[PDB]
Amino acid sequence: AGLQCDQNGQYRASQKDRGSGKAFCVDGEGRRLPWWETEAPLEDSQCLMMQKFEKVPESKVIFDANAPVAVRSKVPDSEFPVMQCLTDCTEDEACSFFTVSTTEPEISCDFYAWTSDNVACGSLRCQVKVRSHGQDSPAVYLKKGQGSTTTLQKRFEPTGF
Repeated sequence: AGLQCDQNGQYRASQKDRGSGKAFCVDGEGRRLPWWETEAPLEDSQCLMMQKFEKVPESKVIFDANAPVAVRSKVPDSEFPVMQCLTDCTEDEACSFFTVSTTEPEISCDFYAWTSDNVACGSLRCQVKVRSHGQDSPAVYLKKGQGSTTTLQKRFEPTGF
């Protein structure tokens, strides 16, 4: 079905989707990314950062208008409210809760570094409870972590081993 297969037997992490002009950018498997970007330069580097996210959390209960915006809130002063704020937290650590405030007069990118907890837990009977940061038009995104994290005056490095 196309899917723009590069060299080296390797799958490209960006596809100019010719079905309607979209830009879908999955990695080398078949696990979809539920969003849209049509008529925009979404190459590999603009999605290799976008691959480094958990997309939509559990949208069950949003509640607790407390524990405020931890560091900053930059407005999107360009023609892309997501791709401008894409680098703006990933060229930093601790940008865990992240959303574009899509209210009507102005727009701004939200930044929660970290909170106290996001869970109240073979201990399999256990799942995450992240969304407790407001009820409005913005929809939160998650950094997905996995490299060079920091939280509550305690740095962390991927030492491996």
